Amino acid sequence: PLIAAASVIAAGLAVGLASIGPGVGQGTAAGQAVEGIARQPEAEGKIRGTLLLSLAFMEALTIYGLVVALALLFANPFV
Amino acid sequence: EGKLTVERDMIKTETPAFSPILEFEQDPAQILDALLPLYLNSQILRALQESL
Repeated sequence: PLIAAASVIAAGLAVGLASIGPGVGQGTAAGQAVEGIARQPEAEGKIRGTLLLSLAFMEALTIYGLVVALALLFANPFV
Repeated sequence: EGKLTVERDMIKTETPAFSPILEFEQDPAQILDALLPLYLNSQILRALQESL
């Protein structure tokens, strides 16, 4: 049925449109991160502790995206 | 030998060129516009001290 086709193209565009934000996010984050480690390497414990704490939220955004896109592709109520 | 006299010291101050990173909080222009009046004042006070 065409509903499964719509669900598939939906999941495709879903996981595609998901990570443009998170990509540039992790990018500028890590860029300023290493350029700050250049200024002060003696903070790297909580450097990582904050870096990972932001990258965890970005990866949370995009795993939300991917897992929803899979929920469409996998066992789904409307198909 | 015995008298009073002045003897110059042509001391050359070594300069550590830059700090390892050397961030700026200001722009490269504003810092010079705020620094060169300070060196002007220093040179004026030196030209009063050596004149005196």
